[PDB]
Amino acid sequence: REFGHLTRMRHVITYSLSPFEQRAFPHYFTKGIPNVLRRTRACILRVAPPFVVFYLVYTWGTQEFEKSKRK
Amino acid sequence: AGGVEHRQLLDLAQKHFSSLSGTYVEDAVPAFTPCRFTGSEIRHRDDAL
Repeated sequence: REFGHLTRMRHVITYSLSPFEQRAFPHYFTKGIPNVLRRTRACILRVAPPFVVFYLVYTWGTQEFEKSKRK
Repeated sequence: AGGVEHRQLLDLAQKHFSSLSGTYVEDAVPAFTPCRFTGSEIRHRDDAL
């Protein structure tokens, strides 16, 4: 797998600019937080509700162990 | 260039190239809008050539 042996492609053009013709940070916090808020609204409905099921077992699991030693 | 007289070429220029106006229309003379260089790249990929 070397570079001129990977695939076969036709009719595609690429334009690129030098690293010395570009400023370092084009859009940092005017575009940064509406892009992160898009990726947070997507994958927090798959990640977070499994971890609140651990929480309700933890808070119930140390409210039975502390009534297991008293009256 | 070649076998030519400069004198003869001048009168031929005088009788034929005289109706050309010498100044411009409204005299809004042109100015050079210069051109700058830019490091960059363009790639056209075509494996059938």
